[PDB]
Amino acid sequence: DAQEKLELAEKKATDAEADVASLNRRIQLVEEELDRAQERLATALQKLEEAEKAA
Amino acid sequence: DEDETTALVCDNGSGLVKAGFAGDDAPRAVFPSIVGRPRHQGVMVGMGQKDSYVGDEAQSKRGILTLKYPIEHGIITNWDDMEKIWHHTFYNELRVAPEEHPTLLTEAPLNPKANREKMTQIMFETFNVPAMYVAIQAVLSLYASGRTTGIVLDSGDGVTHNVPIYEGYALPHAIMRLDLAGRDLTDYLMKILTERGYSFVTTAEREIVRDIKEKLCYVALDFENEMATAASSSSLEKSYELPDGQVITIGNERFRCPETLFQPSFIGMESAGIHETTYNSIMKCDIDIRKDLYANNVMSGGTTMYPGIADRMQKEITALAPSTMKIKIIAPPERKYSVWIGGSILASLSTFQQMWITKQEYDEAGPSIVHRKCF
Amino acid sequence: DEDETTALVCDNGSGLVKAGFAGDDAPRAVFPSIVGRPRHQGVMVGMGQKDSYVGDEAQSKRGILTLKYPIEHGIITNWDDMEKIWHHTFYNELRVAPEEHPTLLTEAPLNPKANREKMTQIMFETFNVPAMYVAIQAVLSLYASGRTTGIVLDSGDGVTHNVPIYEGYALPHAIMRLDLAGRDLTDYLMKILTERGYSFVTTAEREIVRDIKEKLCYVALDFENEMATAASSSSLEKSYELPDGQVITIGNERFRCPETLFQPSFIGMESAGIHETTYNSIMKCDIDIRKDLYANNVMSGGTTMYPGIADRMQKEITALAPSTMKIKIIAPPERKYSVWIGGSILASLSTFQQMWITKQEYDEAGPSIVHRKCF
Amino acid sequence: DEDETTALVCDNGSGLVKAGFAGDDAPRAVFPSIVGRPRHQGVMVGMGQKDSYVGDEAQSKRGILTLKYPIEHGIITNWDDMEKIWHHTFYNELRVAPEEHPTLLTEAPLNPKANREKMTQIMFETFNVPAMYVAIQAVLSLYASGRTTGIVLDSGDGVTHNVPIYEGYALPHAIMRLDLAGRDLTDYLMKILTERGYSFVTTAEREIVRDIKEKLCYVALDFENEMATAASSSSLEKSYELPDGQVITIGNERFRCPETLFQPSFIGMESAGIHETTYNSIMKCDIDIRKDLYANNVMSGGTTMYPGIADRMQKEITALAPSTMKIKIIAPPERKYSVWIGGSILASLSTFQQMWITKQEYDEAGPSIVHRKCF
Ligand SMILES: Nc1ncnc2c1ncn2[C@@H]1O[C@H](COP(=O)(O)OP(=O)(O)O)[C@@H](O)[C@H]1O
Ligand SMILES: Nc1ncnc2c1ncn2[C@@H]1O[C@H](COP(=O)(O)OP(=O)(O)O)[C@@H](O)[C@H]1O
Ligand SMILES: Nc1ncnc2c1ncn2[C@@H]1O[C@H](COP(=O)(O)OP(=O)(O)O)[C@@H](O)[C@H]1O
Repeated sequence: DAQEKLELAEKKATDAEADVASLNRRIQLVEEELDRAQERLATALQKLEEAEKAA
Repeated sequence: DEDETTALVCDNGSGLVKAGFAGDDAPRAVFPSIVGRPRHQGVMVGMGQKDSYVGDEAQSKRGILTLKYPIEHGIITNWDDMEKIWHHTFYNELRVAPEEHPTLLTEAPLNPKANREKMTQIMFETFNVPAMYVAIQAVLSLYASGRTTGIVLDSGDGVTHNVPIYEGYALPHAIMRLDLAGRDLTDYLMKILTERGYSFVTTAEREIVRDIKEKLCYVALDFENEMATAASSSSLEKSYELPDGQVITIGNERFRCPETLFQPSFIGMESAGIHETTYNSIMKCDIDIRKDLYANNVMSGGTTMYPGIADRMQKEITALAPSTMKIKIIAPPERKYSVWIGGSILASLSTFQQMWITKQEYDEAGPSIVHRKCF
Repeated sequence: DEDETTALVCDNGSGLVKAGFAGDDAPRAVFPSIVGRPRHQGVMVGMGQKDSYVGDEAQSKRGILTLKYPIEHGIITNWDDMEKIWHHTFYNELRVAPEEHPTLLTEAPLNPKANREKMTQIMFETFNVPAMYVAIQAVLSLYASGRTTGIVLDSGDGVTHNVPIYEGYALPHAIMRLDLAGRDLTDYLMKILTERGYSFVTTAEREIVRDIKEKLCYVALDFENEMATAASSSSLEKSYELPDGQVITIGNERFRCPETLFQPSFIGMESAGIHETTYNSIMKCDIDIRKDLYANNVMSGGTTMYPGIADRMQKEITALAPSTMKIKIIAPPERKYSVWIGGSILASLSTFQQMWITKQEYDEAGPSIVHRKCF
Repeated sequence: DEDETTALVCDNGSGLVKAGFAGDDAPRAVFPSIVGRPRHQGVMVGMGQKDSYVGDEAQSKRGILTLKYPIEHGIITNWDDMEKIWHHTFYNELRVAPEEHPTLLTEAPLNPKANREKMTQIMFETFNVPAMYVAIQAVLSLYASGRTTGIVLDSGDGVTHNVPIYEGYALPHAIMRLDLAGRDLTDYLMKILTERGYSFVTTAEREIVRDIKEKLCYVALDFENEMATAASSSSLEKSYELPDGQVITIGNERFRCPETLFQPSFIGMESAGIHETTYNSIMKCDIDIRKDLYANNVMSGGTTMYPGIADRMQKEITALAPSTMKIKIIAPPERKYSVWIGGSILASLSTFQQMWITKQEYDEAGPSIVHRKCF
């Protein structure tokens, strides 16, 4: 029972790990997009400042 | 994987290589001109690995590689590495063999002649291309930008050429070439980042510095005033993420690097900068040419993407130029990619379909033919 | 007993030796790496009594024997005792004469050369092995763990070498060897148990303590808090049965023993512990390597079976490591055996059959051949 | 003790501290850049014992101390420890309180800027020195050496700057900073002495290896010939007496340590060595300035005391140079102390008196004054 609970808890952890791992992949991909969007934004904003200077 | 035997176009320089099919509006393969080699002894068995890594492989596995470029200030000195870069770019990424297509390669007008002699030879002898044409980069810039007339200031990775063209003709006596380039700007930045406490001495580190420059640096319209502020306040610093999770913040170094293009003395070069060479090329052209060249200062190549550069160039040139005269900067979105775009435009012209050296004219004459047929 | 002339694998360290055949999952037999010798004349009838004992006989009869290990802090100096240990494991449990099978032995890259050379000499001259191969324990651990990249912290019985590998390549400038190992943790425990009223001095007392350590001790994720309670209450003590029926209990001293891996000053060592060496091997590598090694701290050797050791190693490194990048401990239930398993994996690779020193090469070159072919 | 308010001169590197007064031709005393601290719990009462020891005190009582270096790769990171080293140097050996005398400190130009600001700041704010001057280390070797032209290769304990100087001018675009220095050579020796069966890891042991290197190692004019014999015969081994009466002998490892200066891959560095950087410093200078630098490869600092180092540097550069010119190594007796000696020369020049930062100027401007007044 400790072993079944262990395999199960290991799976609670493995599944929780699969889920956090899925989430870690999502944070890495989304946060990378956050930063790319933020960088694209910084770019758009820097371009905006120049576009406004151009305006 | 294309269904037509169009000419292939490939702007392969000292930095990056851009390639695609003639007639399109963008390169399809954009890779570094790099062949990487391990600087470590393999320890584990059955690890795969390469003898050498090419293009994106070279940067992807760079943590243990020394990375070399085959092209030095515009000239190929290592054509074995070029064959691998071209093979990868053409066969693996563009999905085409030159064997079934004419190919267009590019070079500055005063690029040493051996450069054209080898680009022609490798495509005819190792890739069996049916035809070849080495193009002038300034020509391609003018086609890409919608011009026949202007000064092409090509700010390259290894060299700045600077050539005036009027009505499609070169004015070669007015070429003002400088040993001032994007690669020197990178070297300058790492020395000043060392001053800040962040030393970069290995290839992986060199690559980081080039990445910092490309994402964080700018010129703005007035350097000395921008530096007076950046040197006085933290509000001008920008953070960059280093590969190991650590960060570097960069202050006035953010612009001192790009500024070398206007102040070459920053890297020990005996030059007045890119705006003065643009001006001198106009100045040495005939008086009835000058007005059209002042109205058309044409950007080509990279570094043209620094915030404030199109405007910095117009400002610095109008400051040297005479009054009454109109000084304009041509700084199209086809920046850094304008040589490739021009290659596509030139290759697709009906007036250019008789210009490639055939695999017959080449076989009879040898590679010296490039100077009889291309430029 | 064995169907094929596969390589034999013998991870013979300063504590235990793991012997079996390549291609399998586990050693066929595990013996202490010892030869025992009596310091007493037997009195009773039916007590055996040998001039010398090997392996499990030496441990079983240890009450009147001094037990010597052939290995001092990672190297075999007692080549006569390693011949008995090898003969016993090979012929009595594996049921093999090495003459008919290749043999794989282990060490680390900064381990003194005498070890790989004497091991090679004995297997070829005493056992007539047809081939030999001395492997790196870090290499074997990464194969067992499903890695090509990572830090292998071989927390052995007499030494920790700590060897970083990236993409299958050695990074030798970053190897950080420590005179910190499981045998020292046992010695700490003997001294602290003496303070508790249970003195241990002789070999048979240094072993029982070794058993106490393996069953009662743990690392403790948080030392100070665990100690504040363990040093204050019997509810944190565990009981051990001594050979004469006496009972010893251990409180905060239970963790004090393994704590030496995190606080080597406990045994008079000028070191901050196994996580400092792990941290530095990663830090001494290039920045495009660092992030992959942080995410792959790989366990090898024993002491890894400590309730809290993996929990603590990941905590200790993430606390030192840069943010953003992942820090991970790779601590599979294949602890203490990750090298043997790796031995089997390497020995059985088809590409590894080109790595062997053959008997003919040995007879021509002598034992120095191991340095031409291994690593 | 001192009859004039001359400048005090001190070279505080990652290795040694050289100190004397301006006007002499040698430092009066040499101390290691070390602050030592007990790593043991005192047992006897009334034993005195300092909280910290400095310089020679730190080495003399090192048996129970851990010894730390406040300077890394040329930069002071621990100013508190340097204040203690400086106080000892100034008050106990030079017998001068800085308040009554100017002080000259020095650094290589690519040393992160924080170092020159702190050297200036500590001397003005904790010692109240009436004046300060942070000098260029490369320059000081040239003054001591009798030259205004040459490549100054200041390979020290933690880093090499390597700067070409012509007619008293720097050529800053041709500086080759490299992470190769005497401290790495020591680390390389510790790894290869471990291979021989002599592991050195603790402070006492690390200091022994630095002493072994300094007395037993050599470069070897011909690396291949020396390892072929040294690795094959005891006739090329040299004995060193260890502090406890035991001995160590070293064979080809004797030259493999300094070999790293020519072979940086031994310590994990992506470099071709000190002669490649010397060559490149020359090559990146103007055509009319490379014919004077070839004839003047100038040594600076230590790691230059090797039995063959000057012999090999001349050979390696002449082998790279396009003949024609003389290639010469300038390797004066003022070795390892040419930087200190130059400091004496510079501090005392009549043409340098206006270069001193006075305390009043410092107090008005703050620590940044070093960039307005020194270099
Ligand atoms: N954001 C940027 N900042 C600075 N330089 C840039 C930037 N974008 C592009 N460049 C430069 O573009 C160069 C490569 O483009 P390119 O001029 O087309 O090579 P080539 O003309 O010789 O074939 C590189 O030196 C790169 O640093
Ligand atoms: N539960 C445990 N608690 C404490 N230490 C352990 C435990 N299991 C294994 N070790 C230690 O690790 C060593 C055995 O594993 P191993 O390292 O593979 O043998 P070797 O060091 O000879 O290669 C012994 O010193 C043993 O005490
Ligand atoms: N005989 C020698 N053998 C090896 N190295 C030496 C010898 N003599 C001096 N050095 C090295 O010189 C270094 C310190 O010299 P120094 O150049 O004055 O430091 P710095 O100029 O950077 O302030 C030390 O690492 C020392 O080991």
